[PDB]
Amino acid sequence: PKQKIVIKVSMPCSRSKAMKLVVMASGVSSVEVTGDGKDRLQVVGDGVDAACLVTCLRKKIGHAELVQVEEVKE
Amino acid sequence: IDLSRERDPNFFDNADIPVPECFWFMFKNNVRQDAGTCYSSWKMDKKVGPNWVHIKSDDNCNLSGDFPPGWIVLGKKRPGF
Repeated sequence: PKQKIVIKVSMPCSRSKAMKLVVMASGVSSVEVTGDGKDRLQVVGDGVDAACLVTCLRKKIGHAELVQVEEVKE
Repeated sequence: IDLSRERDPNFFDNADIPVPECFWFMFKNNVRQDAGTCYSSWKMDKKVGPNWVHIKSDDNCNLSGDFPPGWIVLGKKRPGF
């Protein structure tokens, strides 16, 4: 049931912190920085709660928004 | 728009899952806004400007969906796939 979600996050230093917050969440297997602006977190996992992640990233880092959801093709 | 002139997306192929076969490039009024990866013969949901779009990929990474006016997302097969 694996999922790829991408979350755009305002990360102008803090990227460290955002990545730490995501890689610790339940279900998350990996997080890496992607995108032309190096501001999209590409999050891979099983049972990942996007809403929760977006919410925490807003609280702790700055603006966050979910921009891509793709089921992992096996 | 010639995708042969577009620099690769800033991708990260996670080693724990299959490598996606497509590059996608998003444009507003023909100017590139962002780019990434997606699977061929598949589907994704993507935020395209103000709207969520359900984007289908074919076996050659041709992408289809209901894009908002001004916006497009174009696909191409990655080298060697």
